[PDB]
Amino acid sequence: KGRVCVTGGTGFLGSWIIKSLLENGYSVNTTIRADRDVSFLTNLPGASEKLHFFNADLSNPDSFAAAIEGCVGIFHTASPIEIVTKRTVDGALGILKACVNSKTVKRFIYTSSGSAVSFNGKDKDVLDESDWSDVDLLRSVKPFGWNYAVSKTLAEKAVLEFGEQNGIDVVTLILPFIVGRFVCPKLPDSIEKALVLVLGKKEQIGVTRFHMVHVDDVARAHIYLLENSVPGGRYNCSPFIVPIEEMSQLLSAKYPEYQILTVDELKEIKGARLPDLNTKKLVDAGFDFKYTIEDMFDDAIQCCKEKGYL
Repeated sequence: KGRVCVTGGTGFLGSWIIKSLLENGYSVNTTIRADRDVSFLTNLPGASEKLHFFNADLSNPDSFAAAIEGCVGIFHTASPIEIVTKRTVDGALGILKACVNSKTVKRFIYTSSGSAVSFNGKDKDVLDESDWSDVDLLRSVKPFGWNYAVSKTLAEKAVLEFGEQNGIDVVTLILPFIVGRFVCPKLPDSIEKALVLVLGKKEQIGVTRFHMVHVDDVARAHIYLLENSVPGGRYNCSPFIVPIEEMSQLLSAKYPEYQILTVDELKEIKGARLPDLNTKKLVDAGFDFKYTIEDMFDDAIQCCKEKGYL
């Protein structure tokens, strides 16, 4: 169905997207972050004939020339981590600049984050694509995770602006906690946090209401937006909003083998109640989510058990 260039190939999301692309008939070009061993990628079905690796540096557009040559799509899932701002903007724009005047790329999809919309200074429990985090507020108030939030906010804004000024069909996906099975060598942070009730202790509880999405639905959304000419722009991809209390009820019933804090034990639990990132825009565009909240937790749990994290 064509060749797609995926950055951050060895990362949790990037590697899953490569797996998905290969399963769906696409060929894949990928750039990765140095740490050695990409066996978990080269062993993926179809990789020995359709997966190709390329050296590149996020800040040098020309270093991406070969990697995007002949590609129908570019999925930019990688990030670098006045000087910090430069590294952030340069890393987000590097491969996008390389895409200028491409004779084949039909869609450039940038991976964003809920951190780019959740720190807006207002107490709104439901957000949409018009909402943005306040960088000035983040830098002055400095809430937990402000550095990452500033990075994501500035990067997404730069991508949208550059795309508009250079006629590139850009789509950005605002992603919440991404959870599911994984093929990468380390336990993804988002999964470790999402499984706090079965993997961690009460002392590790921070977030008490999670916006979430199944990793395979994220891969499916990328392919959908690449194949369907719906409007470019921002799209929340966050079908679930899960209070930790509901999380407890679900996990306690489905996994009685684990010692899980009960709703009663969670009473008056203090923490961050994240906003629901309304995903109506993406659904209105025709995309259909395939997985349920139960599927998401089960895939993550079974994968963790298989790999020794549970």
